[PDB]
Amino acid sequence: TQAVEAGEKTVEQFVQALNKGDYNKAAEMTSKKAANKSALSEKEILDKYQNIYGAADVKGLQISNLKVDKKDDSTYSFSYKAKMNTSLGELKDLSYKGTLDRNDGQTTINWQPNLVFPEMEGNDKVSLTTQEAARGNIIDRNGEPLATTGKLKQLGVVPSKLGDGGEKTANIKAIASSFDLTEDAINQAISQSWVQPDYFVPLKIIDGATPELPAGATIQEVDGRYYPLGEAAAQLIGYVGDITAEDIDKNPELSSNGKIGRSGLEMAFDKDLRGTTGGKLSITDADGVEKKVLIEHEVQNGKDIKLTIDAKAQKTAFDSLGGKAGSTVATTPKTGDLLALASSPSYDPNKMTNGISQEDYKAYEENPEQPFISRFATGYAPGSTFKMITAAIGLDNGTIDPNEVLTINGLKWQKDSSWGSYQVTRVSDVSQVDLKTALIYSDNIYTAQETLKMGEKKFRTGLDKFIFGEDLDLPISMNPAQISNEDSFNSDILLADTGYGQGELLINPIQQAAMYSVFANNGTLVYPKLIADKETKDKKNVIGETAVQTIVPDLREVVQDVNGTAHSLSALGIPLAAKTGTAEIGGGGGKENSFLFAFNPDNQGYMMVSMLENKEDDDSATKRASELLQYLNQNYQ
Repeated sequence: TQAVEAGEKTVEQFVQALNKGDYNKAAEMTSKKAANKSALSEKEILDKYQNIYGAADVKGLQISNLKVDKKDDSTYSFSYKAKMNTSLGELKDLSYKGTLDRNDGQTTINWQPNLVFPEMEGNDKVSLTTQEAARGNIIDRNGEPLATTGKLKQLGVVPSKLGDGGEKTANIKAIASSFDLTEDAINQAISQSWVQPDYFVPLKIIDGATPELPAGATIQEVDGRYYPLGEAAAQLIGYVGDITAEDIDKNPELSSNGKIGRSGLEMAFDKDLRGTTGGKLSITDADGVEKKVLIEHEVQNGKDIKLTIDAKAQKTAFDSLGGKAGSTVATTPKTGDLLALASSPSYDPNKMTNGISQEDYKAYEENPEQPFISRFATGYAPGSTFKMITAAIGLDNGTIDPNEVLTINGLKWQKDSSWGSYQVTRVSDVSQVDLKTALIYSDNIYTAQETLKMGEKKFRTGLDKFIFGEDLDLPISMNPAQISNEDSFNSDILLADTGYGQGELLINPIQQAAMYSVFANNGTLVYPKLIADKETKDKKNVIGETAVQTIVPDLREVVQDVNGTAHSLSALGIPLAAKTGTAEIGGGGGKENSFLFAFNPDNQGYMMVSMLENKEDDDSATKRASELLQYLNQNYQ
C-alpha cells in the first residue's frame, strides 16, 4: 500500500494540474517516451492538451471513484470516473484508464492518448462544431420591444474611393457634414493601424433614413442588438458587449463570438437570454472521419422575457425629467407591476453596444451627474414625503390625534437648548397646525414634535412592520432599506429627523413605492413586481385602515387646497392624492432633493414616486409630473 498511495497521489496531482490549466506541470509527471510507457514526449503532451482542451474550452476537470492497484512488479494500473465543462456543456461519466510506472523512487504516468478523452488512440483528432444561439428579446407588458436583435445600417468609408489630394479632403468634409460627424474623426478612423487602402472602415450606425452617399460613402446591413427606447431605459435594460477571452475562462458555456450582458437586465438575465450553444464535439480518426461523439445537442435560442414595464410610460417618465438628475417609479399599487423605472441623466445603450469612443465613454463616467447610476435602485433619504408613514404610525398607536392642534411659532423649532444650533425648519409659518394642515403645508415641525412625542420604541414598532432590511425579489442590483445605521437612534435629533424622513434613512424609489402602496390597499403593502408572470406577493396589516381613511382624504387636499404643496397638479382635473417632499443633504451648498408621491385615490390604478437629485432653483418633481399623471390616469384605472 506504500506505492499504491504514492500512485494515487501521482494521479491526483496530474488531474489537478490539468484542472488548473497547467499542462506543462501535468506533462512532466509522465514517464519516458516508449512503447510500454508514455506515448509522446513531454512537449508533445503539452501541445496536445493545449490544443484539444483549448479548442473545446475545457475547464473544471474533477475526478471520482479513483482505484489504484498493482499489475506487475513495476506497473500499477489506475482508473477513475471524471467530469469536465466544455463550450457545449458538461461531460459526465467519463471512464478513464491507464497505468503507472514505479521506476527509480518516484511514480510517473504511462501517458496515452486515452487520458485526453476516454476512447482516443494513436493519432486521433478532435473536432468541435458550434452554432451560435440567438439572444432572446426583452419586451414590455404589451409586447413592445425593449431589447431586440435587429438589422442596423452600418455607414462606413472605403479609403480607396475617397480620393487622393484635395478630392479626398472634400469628400471627408462632405460625409462629416451629411451625417453629423467630426472631420478629424473620419481621418482618424481611416488612419488607424488596422486600416488598409480598400478596407471598409465602419463609422456610425444610422437609426433612421439614409441620406445621399457622397464619394467614398457606403452603407452595409449588419445584425446586432438594438434598444428602441434608447437612453429612456438604459439603466433598467442595460447593454451587451463583445465577449472577451477572459469571459470564456469564467464560463465556457458562453459563445466565444457572441454578446454578453454588461449591466442592467441584459446582465441579470444573461443566462436566460443567451440560450445554449449548439453543436457537436466528436473524436475523429487520423484523417477526418468521426469515431465517437462526446457531446452533441441542438442549438436553443434564448427565451424572451416579458416585463411589467409600459413602453410609453417609461419614455414619458424619463422625458419628464428633462435630463436633470432624478428618477421616477410608476406602479400599479394593487399588484405591484412596475410600469416605469426611469433614471436621469442617461447614456445611449445603442452607441454603447455598437462601438463607443474612449471620449464618449469617459464623458459618461466623468459626468458629475453620473448617468450610469440606476437612481431607482439607489438608496436616498425619503424626504419630508415620509410624513405619511410617520403619521400613519402615529394614528395606529394613538399618539397622533387628527384634530389636535399644535401651536407652532416661527419657522424653526427645537426640543431643548441641548440641541445647540440645530432646529427643525418649516417653509410655512402656520400657527394652528393639526394633522391635515401639516400634510397640506408639509410642516416638518409638526412631524418632528409628534415623532418625539411618540417615542423611539413606538416609532420603530410601526416602522418595522414595513420592508426595512428586506431584500426584494427583483432582478435589480439593490440594497435593502434601513431605518438608521444601528438598531437605536440614541439621539432625539436623529429621531426627529427620521420623523420627516431625512436622518439616516436609506430607501430607494422602488422600495418607496412599495412602502407607500399601503395607502392604495387599506394598509396592505404590495411588493413591487417586474416580471409580468410572477404572482403578487403582499404584506397585510402594515398600517391600520383607520389611518388610511384619515390620511388619504388629507392627501387629496395637498392637491386641491389652494395652499397645498401640490396645488399645481389640480390643473389636471383628475382624482389625485399627492404628497411633496424635500431633503437637505463633501462641501457644496444646500443639496436639496425634491420628491413627489401621487396616486389615484378613487380606483388605485396607478402610483407614482418621482424625485429630483440636487435640484436646480425653482425646479421640482411636482412641476414635471403633469404629463405622466395624465397617461397613468387614462390607461390605468
